Order: sequence, then C-alpha cells, then structure tokens
Amino acid sequence: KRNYILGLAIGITSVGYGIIDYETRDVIDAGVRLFKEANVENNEGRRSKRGARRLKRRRRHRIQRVKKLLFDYNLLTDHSELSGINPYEARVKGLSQKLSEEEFSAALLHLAKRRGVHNVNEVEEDTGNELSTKEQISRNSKALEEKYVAELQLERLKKDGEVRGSINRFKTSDYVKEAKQLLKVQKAYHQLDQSFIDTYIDLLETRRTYYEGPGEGSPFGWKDIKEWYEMLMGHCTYFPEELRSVKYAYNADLYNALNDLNNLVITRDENEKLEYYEKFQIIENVFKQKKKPTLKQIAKEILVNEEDIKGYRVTSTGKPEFTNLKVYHDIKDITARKEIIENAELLDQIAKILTIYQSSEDIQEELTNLNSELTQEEIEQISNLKGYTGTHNLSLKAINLILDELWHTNDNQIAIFNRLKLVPKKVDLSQQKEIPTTLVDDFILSPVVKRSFIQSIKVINAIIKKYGLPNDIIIELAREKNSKDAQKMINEMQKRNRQTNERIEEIIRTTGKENAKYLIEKIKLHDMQEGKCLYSLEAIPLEDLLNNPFNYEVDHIIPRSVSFDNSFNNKVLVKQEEASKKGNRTPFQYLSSSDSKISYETFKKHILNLAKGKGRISKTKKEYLLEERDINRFSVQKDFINRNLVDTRYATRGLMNLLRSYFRVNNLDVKVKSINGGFTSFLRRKWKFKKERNKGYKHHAEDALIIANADFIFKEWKKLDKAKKVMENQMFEEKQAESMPEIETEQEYKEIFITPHQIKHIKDFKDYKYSHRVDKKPNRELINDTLYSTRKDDKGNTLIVNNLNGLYDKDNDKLKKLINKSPEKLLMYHHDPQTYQKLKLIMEQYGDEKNPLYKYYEETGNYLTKYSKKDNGPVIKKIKYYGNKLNAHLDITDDYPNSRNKVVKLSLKPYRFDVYLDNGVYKFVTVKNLDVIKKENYYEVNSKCYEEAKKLKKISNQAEFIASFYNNDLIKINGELYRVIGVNNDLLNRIEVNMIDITYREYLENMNDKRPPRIIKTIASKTQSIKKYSTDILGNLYEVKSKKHPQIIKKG
RNA sequence: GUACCGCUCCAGUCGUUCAUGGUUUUAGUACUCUGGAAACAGAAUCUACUAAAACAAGGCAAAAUGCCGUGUUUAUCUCGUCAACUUGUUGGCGAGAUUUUUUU
DNA sequence: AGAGTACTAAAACATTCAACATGAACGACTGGAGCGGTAC
DNA sequence: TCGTTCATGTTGAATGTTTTAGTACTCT
Ligand SMILES: [Mg+2]
Ligand SMILES: [Mg+2]
Ligand SMILES: [Mg+2]
Repeated sequence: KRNYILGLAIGITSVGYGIIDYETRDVIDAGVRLFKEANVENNEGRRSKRGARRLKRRRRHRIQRVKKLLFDYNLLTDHSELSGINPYEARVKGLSQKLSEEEFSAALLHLAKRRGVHNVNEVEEDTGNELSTKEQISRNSKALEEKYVAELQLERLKKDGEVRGSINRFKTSDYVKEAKQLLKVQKAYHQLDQSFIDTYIDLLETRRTYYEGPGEGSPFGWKDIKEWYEMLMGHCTYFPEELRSVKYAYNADLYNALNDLNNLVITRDENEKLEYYEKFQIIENVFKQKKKPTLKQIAKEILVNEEDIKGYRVTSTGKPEFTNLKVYHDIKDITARKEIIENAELLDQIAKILTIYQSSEDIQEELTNLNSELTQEEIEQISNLKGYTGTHNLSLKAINLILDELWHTNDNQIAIFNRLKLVPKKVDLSQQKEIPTTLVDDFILSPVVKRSFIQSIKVINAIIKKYGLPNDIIIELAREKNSKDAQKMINEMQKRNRQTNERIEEIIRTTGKENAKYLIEKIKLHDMQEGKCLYSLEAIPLEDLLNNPFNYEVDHIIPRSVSFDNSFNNKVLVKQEEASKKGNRTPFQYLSSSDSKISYETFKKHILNLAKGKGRISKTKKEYLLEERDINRFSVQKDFINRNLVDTRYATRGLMNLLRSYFRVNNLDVKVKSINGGFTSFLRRKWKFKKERNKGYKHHAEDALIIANADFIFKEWKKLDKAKKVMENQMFEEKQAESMPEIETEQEYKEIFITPHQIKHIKDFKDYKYSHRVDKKPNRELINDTLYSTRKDDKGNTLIVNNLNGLYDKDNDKLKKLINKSPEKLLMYHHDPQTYQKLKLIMEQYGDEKNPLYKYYEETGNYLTKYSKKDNGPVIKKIKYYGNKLNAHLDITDDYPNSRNKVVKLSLKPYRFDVYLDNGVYKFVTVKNLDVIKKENYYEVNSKCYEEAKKLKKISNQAEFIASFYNNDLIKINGELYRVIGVNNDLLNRIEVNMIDITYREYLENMNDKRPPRIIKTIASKTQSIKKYSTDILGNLYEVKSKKHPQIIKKG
C-alpha cells in the first residue's frame, strides 16, 4: 500500500478510473471499464412484453370461459366448422332473429376478444377527427345515438368494406348493452333458461385494477393486499423503524395547525407569540368552526388588531390562509354527533384509512373495522370523500413526543426533537473493511444510474484490497455537467451594460421568478424559440399560450423508435395547423417538402441565431433540429444515443452520503468530494489538448484523470479559499465571507486554474488498461419476432418472400427497384399476367418520377385499382415478392399446421464459442443463446446441441482445447487481440469481433476508411494460433489455461 | 448550508391495470390456369377484405382473476480458510499464478 | 524443364438487406419548484 | 462561437465479386 488519491468518472456507457499518488502528484493507474449500456427503454420493453404476456394470457382465459360454457349447454363440439362464419353479420342478425350454435359461438368469441375502454365510461364531446380514442368513442356514440355497435359495424361492412383500424374503438358499456341484447335474443332459442344470461357478462366485465398487482410468484408484487399498503411508503425519519403516517391525519393536522399558530407574529405590549389559553380559544372557536380560518375571524378571540398577525403558511390560491382541519369539518359537515368528533385517536384512524386506500368499498369495510360508534347510514356517506390521499413524513410516535409541549411554549418544531436527542438516519459501519453494497437501495433513482453507479463500489473495494485505503476521493458524474456554464450564461450576459442588460434579462434570467419551475417545457420552448414556431417562424405570444392553448400544440421532435429520448431535449412548440401534419417527419424532411412555408436553409439560420448566443440551443438539441445524413434508417437511430444528456441532483447525493457515512464511521479522515462537469469543461477547454475525437474508450479515462488532478489544483493557489469552501460546503463566518477569494471570471481562471506542468501526464498518457463485462447472464434476447415465409422454385432452394406495404405514399421510391431493376422477382410477374400488364401501364406511363403511383393519384384523383373484369378494383398497398435462398435460420414450421411451405424466423444471436486445435488447424463450436435449459435456480448448457455443433464442424477428439470465449473477451489471433462480438456465421465459420483499444468505427475514421466496421473472420484450415488472453477489474493483461469447456453457469 | 415539517403543483422512476391493432396459414367471394367450341367443369394462385388462429427457444404451475425471460457475479485458475449444502459445491477471506529488472 | 491457356475449385474483401405498434389510468416513492424555521 | 467549449454512431444472414492455387494440355 502507498498513499494514493482516486478520481472517478461515470457515464451511461462506462466507468473511468484514475489513481494518482498523493505525495508527488504522480499518476500510477488510468483506465476505463465498459459494461452493457442501459437505457430506460430496456426495462420499459421488459415491462411492455410482460404486459402483452398478461394480455395474451387473459385473452386466452376469455377464450377458456366461452369454450367451456359452449361445451356445457350443448352448443359447441369438436366436429363442426369453426372458420368461415362472419360475426359482423352474426351480432346484427342476432338483434331480432335466430342465431345458430357455431355462428353464436363466433359472435360471442369475437366479443370476448374485444372489450374496449373502461376509463372513458361517460364521454360526451364532439370530435376533431384525430386518432385519439376518446374522440373516436364520441363519434361512435353520436353515430349510434339509438343503435348498437353491431349495426354500425355491419353497415360499414356492407357499404364501404374496410371494417377495422382506428375506427373500431368503442365505449365498453356499448359492448355490454349489445351483449345483453344478443344474449336475451338467444335466450329463448335453445336450452338456455336463466343462468346463461349472467355469467358471461359478469365474467366479460372482469378486470384487474391498477393496485391488485401481478400474480403470486411475482418478484415485484406482494403476497397480501395490506402488505404493500405497508411497503410502498417510506419510514420515519427520526425513528427509522416505524412507518410514516398520512398527509391528512387528524393529529397531524393538529400538528400543522399548532405550527401555524406557534410561528405567529404579534406587535402588542405582551409576549410576542400566543399563550396557551389564547391558542386553545383559537382552536375551539375558529379552526373547528369554519373551513378556512380567515384572518379577519381570528383576531376576535385574542382582542388584537385584525391586521397584525403574520408568520404562517398559505393555501393553494397563493392567498394567506391557514392550514385547514380538513377532516374535522368534513366529518362535521355530515356528522354533528359528538361521541366520535370528540375522539382524536379514532379520527386519526379514519384519516389513515381514508388515505391508504382509494376503493369506495374497502374504506367501508375498514371503517366498520374501527368499532366506532357510527351506523351504516353515516358510513355509506363517509366512504365517498375525495382528495385525502398522500402520506406525511413523520409518524404517530414522533408527533406525540412533541405535541404536549407545543401546547405550552412558542418554539418551532424541530428544536424539540433536538432536545430529546433525536437524530435522523445516519448509518454506522465502524467495524467493516471494504465498502458494502447494502446501503445502495435507499440511494437509487432509476435502473439506469443504478447500473452506472453500483459498480463504482465494486471497483473501489477492489482498489482498496489491492492498494489499501486511499487519502482522497474526487468524483465526476454523468448528470452534473451544466452548473457553472449555465450560471455564467445567466450572469455574464453582455459587456455593454445599461440598455442591453437591463432589458433582455427578463428572457436571460426569466424575470428572476420561480415561474420557470411551473411553466414546464410546453411554455419553456416558447422562451427557447423566440416565441416562434420552429417549422413556420410565426409568432407564439406568452399571453395566447395561457389564454388560447388550442392555437398551439406540444410534441416531440424525433419518434422513439430512432431517438429513445423522453426529456426536455426532444420536444418543441408548434402551431396546431403544422403539428397535426407532422408525424414521422423532422424539420429537414418536413420543411424541404413541396408544400412547406420555408426552406431548410432559412430554418438552419433560424436555429443558428437561436444557437449562437446567450441562451443558445444545446448541441444535443441542435443536432435534433438540423438532422444528419438521413432519419429513415438505423444508422442515426444509434448515433442519437451518445450525445444525450439528463440533469438530476438526487443520484449524486445518494452515493455521496453513502461514501461519507462509511468514511466517517471507520475513523478515516479521507476527503471525499464530487465536482460538477461545468468546472471540468473549463479545465478541458484551457489545457490545450489535441484537436481530435478519434480516441475511443480512452476518452473516459483521459477526462477522468483530469478530475484526478483537479483536486490537487486546490492545493497550489491561494485564490481558492471560497472555492475550497464551496466545493467542500463549508460554513462562512459572518465577518469573513466578503473577502474570501473564489474564481469566477476568465482572467482568474487563466491566472489560477492553468497548470501545464500537471497535465502532461493526463493528455499524453497512453498506457490504459481495459476490461469488459462478461455479460454471462443466460436468458437474453434470443431471436427476432418478424416471422418470414418461404417458397420453392425451379432450382430447389427455399426462398424468403419479402413484403412491400403502403404503396400509396408519395415518397415510397422502393418500387423503382422492382420494375426498373428486375421485375422477374415479383410473384405477379409469373401469376396473374393480366394484372401485371395493368400495373405495367402505370409503371411505364410514369417512368421519370419518384413514385409513379402518387403521380397516378394526382393525375386521376384515385389510386390504382385491383385488376379484374371491370377494372373497378380496390386500391393496392401491399406486394409479396421473392428474396433470398436460406441456409442459416431457425426452422419454425413446427407450430403452424398444414403449412404448404416452411416458415422461418431470422437472425439468431450467439452467446459464446469454443476454439479447438486439431494438429495445426483451429476449429470453432458455437453455443447460441438457445442452448440454455432452466432447472430450479440455475441454467445448464444442453450438451446435445453442443456436441452436435462440434461433429458438424468435423473436429477431432484429439483436437487441443484452447479456450471458451464469452462476450468481449480477449482472443489472441495470430497477430492481434480481439473482443468477442459473436459468431457471425457458424456454417461459414464466419465470426464478427471488434477491436479493444478503440471503437473500430472510430478506428476507421482514424484512417477515414469506408468499409463497414465489422471485424469478420472466416475459420478454416488456415488457422495458426488462437489463444485466450484476458484482463482484470482494472484491465491489466494476462492469460488463462483452463482445462475444460465451462459447463455450468454461475448465477448472480 | 444540511436534516427537519405541512401545503401546492410538476417531472421522472418503479410497479401495476387496459383497449385497439400488426405478421403468417384454411372457407372464401371478387381471382390464375387448364380441359373445353363455348357453355361449363375443376385445379390452381396474384391482389383485398372478413370468419378462424399462433408470435421471442423454453421453464414451469394445471384452471389458479399464475408468473420469469433487456435487474447482480466479475479477471480466470490455483492455494488454502474453516464451516454448511453433502457425491461435488457453496460461503467468505486473503495470498499467489499474472503484467520492469537487479534483490537481500 | 518453364510457362501460357483454359478451365475449375475454392477462399477473401465487400454489398445488400431485415428488425412488433398506437391510444389511455394510478399507488407509492423519488426528486423538482414557491411559501418559514427550528437545530448543528 | 473569433472557439475540439455538456460530446459518436448495431446485430445477423445472405449474396457478388475478387483473389489465388491446382491441373491438365499444349507450347516452347
Ligand atoms: Mg463528463
Ligand atoms: Mg403526433
Ligand atoms: Mg468523456
């Protein structure tokens, strides 16, 4: 062990470490660890698929009920035709006349698949003909107005023809009504007498509520109802063993009232604050009697001036009004009976019950369970109170230990808790050696920063074990990046003084009011965009946004599928007339179109004048508003990831206090500080590094080691005294602060914060150590979901049949690739030649356009017609056509019966592989992600597929095992070291891998090359030396000589 | 400045609760072709729109208002460090075997 | 013996082509922001 | 922004073409 100081950096991709000597400021270690980058969309998807899982699992339950009761009353059997009966006619012809067994079964099954929305039971409004479900249910109701959904559906069938899509969202109770209609019609047609009418709708109205929870086995739920009504909330602060209590508990409201009474200001010739008798008269004459105690009605009990009482809290309206004894009146306004309202404890219990539930029937039972003096008559009324949810941060037994004396003295709350020697949550670990992971859970916001943080504990404990205890820790974060840059943007403004600074400050500092944290982005974008729409540059006044909302709409910039950003960076304010026509179109493509008000260049200069001054657009948002390359692909869908930013303050302080507690208990006078990225931005600015981004994973270290020296900067100059106090949060002596030096202006930064002799070891360091996370977890993303179909032809190969949908669009240019390249592929090239000629007419008459079909629509007002005798065919939007011969796939024709030709999924995902050495040739075996079996709490690599993956490679029994490789290992291949990405192709023995020192894309732009950045290598007899090297938690290099292929999978 | 209360609103997360849709196969009717003089017959087989009926390989539990599959090991292999699962393996601790050569 | 011809079988360097989707509602927690204030 | 000053960009599978060696004939 030697004396060392640590410097950490963290980002949603990686962790970066820099270890410097404490004595002579010499760096000893510098490197970066990588791990599987996490985004909220990941766990959100794991949600959404679980959601859909239950959706299907109950859709099948709704199948089960109808199935069994069809079997029951002699209605259905496994001998009759099930397909070919139209339910649209079924449910309407069931309005008056007979329905057959199988037809009735079809109608009932269809109305079981369909249930409609509950949370809009009683919507009555007009419609703007948008895509939302409320307005469409409004249309459905206004179109029925006497009829049932059956009639509208069947009419839209017989007349127009298309009968699904966005226009089948209907009010649920309408389905319920037509359910009664058809059930009672079929009542007197078969062996159905009384029971059959009920149980369906009873079951067809079943639903799980947003608080029933998932099933029993849930690793996220609860075994009992009342359990999570004791788990969701927090605990007491000063008594971290007993639960909190509700926001509107009666004695809690007494607490708040006494707070507002014991903080008052009186300018009379007596005691400054109220006496005990004065307060008691107040509580029994004003608060208990009137809902909102008016200041005009409070002075009459103490005989003081009506307008000399101050020092209290206000109500929601922003007017001075005291904390209402909300439950007291509300029970009084319906119950004057005195046996209960004179009991504080049962009233507290009533408040707690009213809060910790929201059901209108559970509160009834839980009030009957309070064995009070009430009757049914009152409880049926009291159970329907509203607005009494929310918990308050203390408990009963912290209120009691302060209530009694609060009667008497005139102090203010927390002081009493200090007199009784009550201390908030402070963890003790004075007996431990390394930093634990037990204290993590309380200090966590979301899984993203959870992953980004929890491994700093692992790395620092490893550094302690290998290095002893350090002397200082300095930490930079991924969420502390715009403190001081924004502060100087607020304060510096312009040097011209006077006219410039005294006018636009109302937009620079936003008038210096708290309104900035109440307007939200829907009004912030008005300030951000000069009060002008981005896509039109028309006026968007602040008074019109607050008095005419309907003129302008707030929406995102880029769809989630290629942006995944739900923050204040990916949203804009656009006039309703333009926003309604947007959808899947950004400013680049939207404003360059044939009916746009402006060009891309005028908008570009608009953004530039919005992004070249005070309050400029952030480069992350600037790239959103200019578009790069093309949005219609996946290449930008990944490049939009690594520029994004978020701001938070809880996540920093969580681990900050976690480190301080542990370092204070074990008697470790170790400085621990976190720096915002604002200061380090200036540091990187003024330290004169090379003008290049082709550095890769080393950035995270080269930046982090910056921080590792920044702390030492605090011990070289004497202008940092106030800066030292601020970065340590040190209290300023009242007669000292005005002369304490801090660094705020650029001249001070250049005189003080520039150390060229202490940065030659950070900029020029090129000896990093890398190590990647072996994501050995089983059960990950196996295989994609877009099923694919396959046909047979003359040669005898199987062919993927691709599909082309949405022919009507103006901007679908893909069709040129069929006729003008090779029309042989299309199926209608061989079959239906007459329709082929029909198509060929349009194809040839518009051979010099973008989309010949949209040209046809312009020139004839109607799209192409399905070819037939009379040429009056439905519009064409979809085309099947021939694709590729298929070798490496997943034969999945097992599930569909009767398939005249096989069906395949696509794009298997490799998990690991295995090198073997037969005499002088290395051969591969691949363990896919499909090669895992679940047993109890562990996962076994099914060796059958494994040994079938070595025989088919023709691997000798005498072949010499080298290593099994997991993801992102270090493979020694004949001239280099590489990271497993995966086995690109097993049959070809083509494998895809990547560089270690830098991103190989970024390596290509290091050479400015043009081939795809895929390190793909084919394995054959030409192999000479394949070995395993590996790296430790810091990233240092070694080799492993393990003897056997890993067979068992470690969990955890 | 931190912990501290109560009000108000806002955002996010977790976690839960939904409806509508999307992709591939039979009966189709608008289809393709054959035979046939055509009639007509069948068989195919491109576009559509409905009946039906399945969506990460699996594991379960077995009719129950059922769940998990994009959350952690940790650099691998030795050495022991003893104890509990008990064929093993676990659980930890530490040192090595591993990163410049002279070295007590 | 040594190489062009002509083909033939096979292996590297690169190209091209696919990815399941909307509208809602609510408990907690968390934090954010405005109101005042006591200890430490 | 006179300024490298919040800071990079997929995973799999199937083709097209390009590169070379081998073989046998035939030429010298
Ligand atoms: Mg940073
Ligand atoms: Mg929209
Ligand atoms: Mg960085």
